[PDB]
Amino acid sequence: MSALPELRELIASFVSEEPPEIRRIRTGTVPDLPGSYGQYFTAWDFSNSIVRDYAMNLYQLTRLATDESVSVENLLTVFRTLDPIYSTFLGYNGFPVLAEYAQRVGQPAESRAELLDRLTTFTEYVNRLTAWSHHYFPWDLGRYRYAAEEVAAQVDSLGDPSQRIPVRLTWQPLGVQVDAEIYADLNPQLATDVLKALPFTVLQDHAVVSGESMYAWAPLVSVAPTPVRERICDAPVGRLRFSQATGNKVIVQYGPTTETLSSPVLGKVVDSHADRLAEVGKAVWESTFSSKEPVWLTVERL
Amino acid sequence: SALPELRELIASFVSEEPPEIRRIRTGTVPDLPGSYGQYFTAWDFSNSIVRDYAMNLYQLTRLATDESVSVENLLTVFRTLDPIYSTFLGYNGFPVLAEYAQRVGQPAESRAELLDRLTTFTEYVNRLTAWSHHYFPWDLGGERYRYAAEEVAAQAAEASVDSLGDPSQRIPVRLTWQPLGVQVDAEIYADLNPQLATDVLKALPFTVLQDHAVVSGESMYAWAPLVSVAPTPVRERICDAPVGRLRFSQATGNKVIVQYGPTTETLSSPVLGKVVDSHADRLAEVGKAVWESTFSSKEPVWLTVERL
Ligand SMILES: O=C(O)CC[C@]1(C(=O)O)N[C@H](C(=O)O)Cc2c1[nH]c1ccccc21
Ligand SMILES: O=C(O)CC[C@]1(C(=O)O)N[C@H](C(=O)O)Cc2c1[nH]c1ccccc21
Repeated sequence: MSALPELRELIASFVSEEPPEIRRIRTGTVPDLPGSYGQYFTAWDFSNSIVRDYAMNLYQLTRLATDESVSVENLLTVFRTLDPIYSTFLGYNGFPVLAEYAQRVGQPAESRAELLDRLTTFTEYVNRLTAWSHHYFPWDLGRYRYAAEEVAAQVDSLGDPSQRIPVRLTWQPLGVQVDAEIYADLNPQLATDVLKALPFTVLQDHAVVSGESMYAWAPLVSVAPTPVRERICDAPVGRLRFSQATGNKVIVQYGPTTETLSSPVLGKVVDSHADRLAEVGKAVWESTFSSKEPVWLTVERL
Repeated sequence: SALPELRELIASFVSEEPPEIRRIRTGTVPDLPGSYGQYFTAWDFSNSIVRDYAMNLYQLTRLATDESVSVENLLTVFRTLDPIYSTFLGYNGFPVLAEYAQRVGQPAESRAELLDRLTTFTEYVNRLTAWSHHYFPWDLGGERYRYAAEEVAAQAAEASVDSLGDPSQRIPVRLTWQPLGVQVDAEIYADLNPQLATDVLKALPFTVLQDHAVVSGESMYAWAPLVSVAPTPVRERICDAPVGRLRFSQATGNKVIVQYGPTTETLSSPVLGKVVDSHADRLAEVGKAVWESTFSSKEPVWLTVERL
């Protein structure tokens, strides 16, 4: 079964609908009135920030539940030490249900597998809350721009053809359809958990720091190894990336990116459909920055 | 010390701005992080992640005090949590932080070796977190997003540790704010949270930068030069806290916190002491200048806490 069933009913609802907490924060209707001197953007910066970093903490704690080197109780000690300062603040800043369930994950787990299910459901709960928070934060406010002269100055063969799994990526209301190959031999365990989620329809958002890249919070939590990773900057156009640590997102790189980090490789959009990604990216950039007009991503198998 | 070079950098950065913070707020970070030629999105990530990496670093420092967890187990949780935090900060304006983050997790022989690394790194990140909080642009929301004044009055309308203990054990101190030129005297409650008060008093005297609370309300915190794993048996709800209250939040940056007005936060924080009632009326002026200092002015206000 599932250790926290009420979360699962919420997780499925939140891939479709805006979470109530994301609205009350973006509408400034949080009960305790967070935010100094009659404003709520300072509370908004924290509410968006913590929930992303809290989610990343939860995943690395969930990763250690797979580890038998660290005992079950010592892991609870590590959780009960790290969780309260994150959960108590977020409950004050329009995440009360999230605060309540963090205490249940800390409650003594008879089996390590139970604790793994508590962390797995909760990490998915926070990461969907994080997904909408990345969308509705007012990134358009940043007056602070690079000089035009500064911006102006700036694995597919490896593998087996039989393991290439055909998938389609469809973005609406734009209507752009592209097909892609999922490499199931490079990261076999990772791809198996992403394939199981297909078909999934999730919201599409743009990278605020990474460059010309888009991601979407897919409905899975993968503790699977990542043997084949690729530098984000070294990636080709049409690259399908899956970043488990940043929220189990499905990442598409439709242009040159600045970030130096190494991210796991899921697959690549066919080169003939690579030209279509550039039109979607601009719309996804505007939706995250300015419009807040939802662009939904549908990934399906062929 | 395990990292003596960093202790020179911690002492240097108390007075002066770190080089990493300046290049982020001026948009001179090397790889030009951001999307479509703007460095505010990277700024929002740099400031926030270093804040949450610092809080994670302290709880790892507090994890070393517990002997139920082995060092190999403790190193493993640092080897699992840190990489996603260290590597990005190295990309987003904190390259040296990633250098010492790798050195903290190297196989340690003793608990004191790991605790000294975590204690030094945490304070180094807590000063970097301090300067990122002062210069960050919080005025952007005041122009666009504001609570209504009438709904504020209603939220206050709908809403003793000072009595506890021996008044003889309290230790007087002095907080001096420059360039405002305002002095108040305060008593530190050594009975309630003794090990904490000892750990703070040993740092006296110190002169540090003073900033405001962006979310908590009418409160101002100053990053003091210590990392305290001391027990906190007496804590108080920040919304219930009185005016002139001195608090020390070991988890949110080891800061000296002065409440000079209404605060809405429900979290409980250890009680350091209280400004004497005769000198409480001087706090209203300082916080108004401290608000503008962090909210708008970005003009340094300094705090010198000394023993009397
Ligand atoms: O893989 C890529 O190119 C994107 C990498 C990334 C992601 O969420 O996956 N981008 C996000 C952004 O700045 O917009 C933030 C972010 C990413 N890793 C991170 C690792 C640590 C902290 C933050 C991030
Ligand atoms: O203790 C106080 O007076 C206020 C409490 C607090 C602090 O400890 O600094 N305020 C800061 C703010 O919101 O601006 C940030 C902050 C505090 N707790 C926190 C817990 C989790 C995350 C952030 C914070």
